[PDB]
This record gives sequence, structure tokens and C-alpha cells, in this order.
Amino acid sequence: AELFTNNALNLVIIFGSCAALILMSFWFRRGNRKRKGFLFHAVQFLIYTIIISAVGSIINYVIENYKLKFITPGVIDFICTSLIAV
Amino acid sequence: AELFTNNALNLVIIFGSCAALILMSFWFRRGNRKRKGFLFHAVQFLIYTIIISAVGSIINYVIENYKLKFITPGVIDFICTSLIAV
Ligand SMILES: CCCCCCCCCCCC
Ligand SMILES: CCCCCCCCCCCC
Repeated sequence: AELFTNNALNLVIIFGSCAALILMSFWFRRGNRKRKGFLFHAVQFLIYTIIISAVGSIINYVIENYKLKFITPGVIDFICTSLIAV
Repeated sequence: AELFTNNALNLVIIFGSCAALILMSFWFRRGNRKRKGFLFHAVQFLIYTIIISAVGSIINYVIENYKLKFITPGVIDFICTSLIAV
């Protein structure tokens, strides 16, 4: 409830990125004039990176603003780096 | 109102840079003795850099002097660096 005030831009940009991804998927599906090689993979990579960074920021804010017990900060950064590297 | 006292030179230099840009655009349009290659592009680049740096400074001052909630300092520096690099 009260946590949404400080993160609204984050969900806004997450939704915008997802909508842009769906729109460009449809754009590729229509006509398929492009080649789905390195550029489309790179686009997927960057959108994945930004969305997981946003999710990690949300987790950090929730942990730091609600309760610090049972969660160690920075470990979520490690998991995000691991996922993007994978 | 009260924030204009500490930023007056910034809007002054922004307006001066815009006026100089328009004046040099007109000067190029008159006679076009020059070649609009690397030098004019570099002039555009430097004026863009200085105006966005001024805007970022204004945003920083507004955030630090009005309310720190919902805005993370330094992210605007990241966005300015990203825009100038692009
Ligand atoms: C059909 C031709 C496709 C050519 C794709 C080139 C991809 C280059 C990737 C370079 C990665 C360093
Ligand atoms: C008509 C001749 C125009 C010559 C423009 C030279 C531009 C050099 C740029 C060097 C960038 C490193």
C-alpha cells in the first residue's frame, strides 16, 4: 500500500518494457523483414537485465523498509548478476 | 519562487547558449560559406552537453531543496551521461 508511492516509476517502466517487447514481437511476426539473429537476442538481453534490476531494487526497498530479518542485502544482487550472466 | 535565487545564472547561460545556437544557425543560413561537417556537429554536441548538465543540476537542486522522496540522486546523472553518449 504505502510502498507503492516510492516505486511507481519502477512498475511503470517494467510495464512499458513488457509492452514494447510484445509490440516488437508482433512487429517481427508481421512481415518478418528482419533477421532474428544478434540484434533481437541483444534486445532480449537488455530488457531482461533492466527488468531484473528493477525487481532487485524493489526487493531491496521492501526488505529495507519492512523488515531486515531473514534476508541479507547484496545476496539478491549476487543472484541478479548470476542470472544475467547465465 | 525562492529556488530561482540560487539558479539564476544557470537559466541565464542556458538562454544565452540557445540564443547563440539560433544566431549561428542563421549565420550559416546566410551565405553558407562554411561546411556543415565535423565542426558544426561538435558545436551542437557541446551545447547539448552543457544544457543537459545545467538541467541535471537544476533537477538535483530542486530534489535536494524541496523533497528527497521518490527521486534517487545520481540516477539523473546516469540518464544525462546516457543521453550525451547516445
Ligand atoms: C544471415 C547473416 C546474419 C549475420 C549476423 C551477424 C551477427 C554478428 C554477431 C557479432 C557478435 C560479436
Ligand atoms: C569537404 C571536406 C570535408 C572534410 C571534413 C573533415 C572532418 C574530419 C573529422 C575527424 C574526426 C576525428
